[PDB]
Parts: sequence; structure tokens; C-alpha cells
Amino acid sequence: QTQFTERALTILTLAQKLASDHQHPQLQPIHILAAFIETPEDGSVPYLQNLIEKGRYDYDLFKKVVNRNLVRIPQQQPAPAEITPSYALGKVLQDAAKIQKQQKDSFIAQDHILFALFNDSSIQQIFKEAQVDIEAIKQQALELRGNTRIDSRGADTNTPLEYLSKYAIDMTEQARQGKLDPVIGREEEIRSTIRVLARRIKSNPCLIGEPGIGKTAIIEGVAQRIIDDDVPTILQGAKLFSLDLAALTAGAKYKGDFEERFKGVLKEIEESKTLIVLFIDEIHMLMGNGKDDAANILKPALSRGQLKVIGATTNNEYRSIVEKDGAFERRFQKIEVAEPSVRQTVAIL
Repeated sequence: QTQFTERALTILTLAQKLASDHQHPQLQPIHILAAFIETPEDGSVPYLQNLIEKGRYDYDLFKKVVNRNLVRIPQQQPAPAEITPSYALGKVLQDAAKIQKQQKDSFIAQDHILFALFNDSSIQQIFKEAQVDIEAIKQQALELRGNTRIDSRGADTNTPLEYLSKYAIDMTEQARQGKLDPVIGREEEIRSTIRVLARRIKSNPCLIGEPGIGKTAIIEGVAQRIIDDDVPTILQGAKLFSLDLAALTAGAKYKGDFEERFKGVLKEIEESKTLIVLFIDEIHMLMGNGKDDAANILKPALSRGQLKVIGATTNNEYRSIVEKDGAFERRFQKIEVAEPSVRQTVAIL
């Protein structure tokens, strides 16, 4: 007694509606495929379009082939009120159920219907006529969700986050689960970091000091201050991600791979409806040492306003960046982070 997901039910609903508009006797796999290439109600990217476009195929050609093959189906003269499923479609629904149990999922989703679709010879010649490798789209569907199982009725989102999951860590959700420890003696420097983020000019703080001094403790303090809603109006409901440069580097063995991954992370941020503050440790390994390509990706994104960045570097390394990039100095506010022994002495003097 398995149940469908909300998006899977929408596909079967659109397929039932498309067969009714074309007045076709029975529901066929071509209808479900036509429901996949259908533009969603909210203008979001369809699930199948993302797989095909990221596979670097011509999606417009694919739509044109599916439509001309569906119009090729003759229209019955008197439209009945009973659109039964065909024998070919019955196997698809039965095949999607075993695909769900094969992957140990709790619900039948778009993926399972799409996988069971790939087995029908009707849609197999559709992909061949559209010159789209059907086995490459299958690989795209496998890599998409990763290894996260489908537990809820709405776990099969069309375009899940691919770059923010591989090369970033959500510090906010990690703070909700009590995986962080509040370090003492740094609330004054946390207050300054949040004050800069609420600003509209130079809204990107940059922590200055030697690594391992408590910089990571300040970021974890800002995250837990966003969770309990102790932040100004602008930061209410904002997620705090941490860019993993080691993950960006591992596997990038081709020229431009690092920039492509970094551009993909920023793209998922700028399209997010909620404001996202990205923390970049050792930011000099991005904006300095003659790395102009990475700088030309972050600087325009900061101007659009959707992204706020918390940088972290040493004093001499920050001065090295500013000495050859005035535009960087006008977007980042300097915040000095000293060792507790030095922080206590300065306050006494």
C-alpha cells in the first residue's frame, strides 16, 4: 500500500488532462512524458528539463518531438468520460512501484515514474527521434538527489541544491541540532559582525587575525544568534553557509573547474528567496595571489545585494589584497579579532 508524492500526483493529473484535451481513448506513456515537459504553474524549472539541459542536450528539440508525436495520435470522434490506462502505461506504474522498493524509498516520486518510463519502447524511440541519449538522462537522475532518501511526500523537488550541498556547510541547521558550543568572551566581536551585516553600505564583514584564534567561534556565535531570532530585521530567517575550499579543490583537475563550481555555488545563492550569508575562511586564497577569475565572480554578486559575505584573513594578507584592489576595500568592513590575552589587555588600557 504505497502512496505517491505530491509532484508525482501532479504528473498523473496533467497526463490525464492532456489526454482529455487531445481526446484520446486511453492514457499512454506519451502523456506522462508530455506532462513532464509541461511548464509548472509557478514558472519553476521542470524536473525533466533540468536533467536534459544539464546533460547539455537540446531541450527545445526534445519538446518539439514529444508534441508532434502526441499530435500524431488520432483523435477519437466522441470524447468519452472514461480515460482508462493502456496496457503499456499499466506496466509503467507497476514498474515504478518496484523501482521505489528497490531504492528503499517511502513514496513513489517523479524519479521512479521517469525510470519506469525509460523502459517502455514507446518513449525509447521518442528519445532516439529527439537525439537524446536516454542512458545519460538516467545517470543525471541518479546523481541529482545524491544519496538522500525520499522520506516525505514532498522530498522529490525538481531542482535540488547541487553546489551548496557539495561545497558548503549549513551552519544554521547545524546550530538547531545543538552541534555547536558557545565560546565565552567574544560577544562584543559578534555584535560588530552582525552590525555590519545589517548595514547597507559595506555590509560584508572581514575578520582579521591569525587562524585558530577564535574566528570560527565568532561565526558559530552568529549562527546561533540567527536561530533564536536575536538579529536585526534584515537577518531574520537567513541561512549561514560555510564555503569549503577543500571540497571545491578536491576533484577539480581541469582548467576552469574551480571557477565553475564557485559560480554554481553563487548562482544557487542569488536565486534563493531567503537572504544567505556566505562565510569564506582564508578569503585571500580566492581574491589574492593574482586570482582574478574568482574575484570577478564574487565582486559582481556582492553588488546585486542578494549575497552577503563574511571574510576571514590575516592582517598582512588583507593589506595585500587592498593594496591592489580598491573595489574590494569599499565592500568589506574590517573587524579585528585578537587573542583573548590581548583582548583583555587592550580593554584595560
